[PDB]
Amino acid sequence: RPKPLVDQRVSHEQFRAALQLVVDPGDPRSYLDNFIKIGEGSTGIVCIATVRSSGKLVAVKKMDLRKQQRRELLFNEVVIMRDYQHENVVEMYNSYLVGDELWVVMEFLEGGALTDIVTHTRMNEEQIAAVCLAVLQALSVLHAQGVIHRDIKSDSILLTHDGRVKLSDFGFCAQVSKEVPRRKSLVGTPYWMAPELISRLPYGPEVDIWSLGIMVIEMVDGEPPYFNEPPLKAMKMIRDNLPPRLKNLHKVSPSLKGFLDRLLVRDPAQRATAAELLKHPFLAKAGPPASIVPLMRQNRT
Ligand SMILES: Nc1ncnc2c1ncn2[C@@H]1O[C@H](COP(=O)(O)OP(=O)(O)NP(=O)(O)O)[C@@H](O)[C@H]1O
Repeated sequence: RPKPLVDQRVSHEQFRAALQLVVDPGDPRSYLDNFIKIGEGSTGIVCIATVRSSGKLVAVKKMDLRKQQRRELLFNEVVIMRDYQHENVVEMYNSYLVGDELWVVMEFLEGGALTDIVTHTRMNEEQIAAVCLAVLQALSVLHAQGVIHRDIKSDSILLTHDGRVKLSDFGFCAQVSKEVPRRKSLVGTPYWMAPELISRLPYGPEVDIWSLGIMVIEMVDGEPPYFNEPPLKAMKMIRDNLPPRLKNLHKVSPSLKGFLDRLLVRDPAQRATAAELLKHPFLAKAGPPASIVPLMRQNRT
């Protein structure tokens, strides 16, 4: 799997001191048991744990401070989830600092990543629409406050046991305001990266819309475009070539096709916004959380 990409006393100790003030005080082990690793990411490992009193399950993301790509991005993990409590957003209960590590205590998502489902089986339009709705609902709220996710991919999308979709992995979030027009840093996963971002030109919230476009290709075709190619020239191909098309538009309804045509636009000014796309006819096909349950590993094949 391709890993997410981003382009000392005073340095460390000051940064630690900063995070100390941001997070909740104390240590989570005073009420949590059985820290067992689930999977490693880019920022660090995610592991499971139990509430000692109730017996209920939580997740704990552990991120090392001195083992970061770009330290200052760790603030996102705390803040984004703190502020934007939304139906389609992973809940954060608490954040703590332990030694050289940040420990964010968030909700455990049973269904796992959307990556797992995209590669193994391949969903129908009803289910694909259900996902896109859930992501766009979340992304509209973030874009409303001028917050770019910067890392939209199947890996970022997680599920509950009852098939509800939530967005996660906010470690690459950007801020844009009245005085800050666009960002300009090379951030995200290589394949899901927008064309203007790969050319290092100033980019806005639109790079998420494109990223979702690529994530649509994922659900339909199993892979993002050029996934077989090495990331280096795969990014150059996105920068040079026309917008990637689907395998064959034969079984694809014109509803979905016209939807994706708004997502994968080269010129970001013409590219549709999260607000618009919420009213696109394709999202009317979106099935209930129940219709996603069959896709999950436990009930698959
Ligand atoms: N609360 C959760 N419950 C279950 N699985 C999770 C949870 N959070 C993350 N995961 C999965 O654990 C895997 C490893 O962590 P990952 O999300 O890759 O970290 P990461 O890449 O550092 N995120 P980012 O903040 O974007 O850098 C991911 O692929 C997720 O699918």
